[PDB]
Amino acid sequence: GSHMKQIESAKNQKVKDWKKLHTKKERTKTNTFLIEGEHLVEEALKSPGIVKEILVKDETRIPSDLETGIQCYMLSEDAFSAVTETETPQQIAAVCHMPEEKLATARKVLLIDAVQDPGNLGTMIRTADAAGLDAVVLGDGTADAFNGKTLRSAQGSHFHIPVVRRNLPSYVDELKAEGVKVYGTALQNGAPYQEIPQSESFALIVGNEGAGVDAALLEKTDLNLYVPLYGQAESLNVAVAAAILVYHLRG
Amino acid sequence: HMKQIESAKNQKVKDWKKLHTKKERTKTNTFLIEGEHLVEEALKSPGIVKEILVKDETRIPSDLETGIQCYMLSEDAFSAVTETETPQQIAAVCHMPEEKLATARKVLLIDAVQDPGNLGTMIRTADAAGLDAVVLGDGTADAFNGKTLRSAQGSHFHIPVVRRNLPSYVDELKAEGVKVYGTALQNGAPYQEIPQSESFALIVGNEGAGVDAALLEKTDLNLYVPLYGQAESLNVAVAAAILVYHLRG
Repeated sequence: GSHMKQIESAKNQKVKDWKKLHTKKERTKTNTFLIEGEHLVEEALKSPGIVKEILVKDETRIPSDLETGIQCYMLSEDAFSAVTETETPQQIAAVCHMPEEKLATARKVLLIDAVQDPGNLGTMIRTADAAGLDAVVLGDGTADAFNGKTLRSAQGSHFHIPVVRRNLPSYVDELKAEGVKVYGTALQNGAPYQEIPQSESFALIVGNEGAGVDAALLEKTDLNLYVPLYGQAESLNVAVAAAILVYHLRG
Repeated sequence: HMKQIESAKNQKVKDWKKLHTKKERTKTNTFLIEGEHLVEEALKSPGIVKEILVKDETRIPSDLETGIQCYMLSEDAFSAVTETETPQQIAAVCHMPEEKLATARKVLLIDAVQDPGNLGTMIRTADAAGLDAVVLGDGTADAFNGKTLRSAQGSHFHIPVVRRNLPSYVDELKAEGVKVYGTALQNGAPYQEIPQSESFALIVGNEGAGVDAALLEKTDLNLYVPLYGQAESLNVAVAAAILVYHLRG
């Protein structure tokens, strides 16, 4: 049989184009992004229509039973490195389409106010995915969701739920206009989460570890809730706290 | 009185360095923590800190417990001792926690979790929820490694973190009237379905295998966090946190 397509050189226009996925401009242009790692790729392959191209240095790494519309390329080490740009050695990468957005219709959403840690951000995305939320909305100041650490941390949830960027204050206004109840994560003027009833439509705002949700944003909330601290711990990890709240509201 | 240590080859420096491995910790029944936050917390629990290590005399706390021995080290010696690449101005050697458990009515049982980050998160969560203790089953990763200690943010000095054989320990808990919950789908309902009880013991397992099957047979009831969306799974610590707070009330 004929061999798979090969790309020997880092100067190849496909390679340069792939390398560009590290820029915000090319991701915005294409609504695609680059992923690395066997499990991420596997997760992507589970989601219909997500994977566009697959890159490997070795044919043994090619996943079994691939859909026919997927183009696979075998790359040289130089070419593979050029694309991935990762110290930690990788054997497979892929280019993926972002999931269908549907923001206007979203009625169960997680709003993230300026979370900087990739680990926390990834955990939040994964949790939103697990709880079956409509979308994850990132406020100004929040870290890029498509950075390698976040992608890795999210373990494939990027393939399932839309993760978009909006101005939180404006988005809240829009949500309120549509009748979605808005909850803020805060102690001040907040109630312990267990006292709160479940809601069919909701938007939960979560914030960073130090400052927390912005004060001007908290004023726009219908209600505020929190996870009570019973022991000596100063605080709960924000993603962990977010998970408890999201799942509670969801019931 | 305070002592100064100049050489990296000094026996104490070698022994402090040895604290980063589990065998030394087990042998000496002590462990090493780095950074102001961890030391501050450790200091708040009376009798825990044995030695204080600093490079600057002014970093030594103003009112330390009398039994604490202070050491001012050189930059080279300090660097030798510490595992964090990031710059630190203080380190401490602490006594390992007492294994005996005075009270065990609300506890978290961890079955073979290996990730230090997860373990740390679980410890921190247990502290926040006000549980009596965190019990580590045979096979679980060491709670006193640097990663877990950092991850827990000082929680180790707020809650007893001990080791027990889960199967035998569960029997003991049942004998005492403590209800035992298993985190699992089989015969389990969504956690929302489960009512609170005065006392509880939640068993959480690792991601690959979950709670051991033999262990699951012992439980009174099983519960889980449903996966409504397409995510493969929830992070074990995150799931544990949801269940712990649920049972806590």
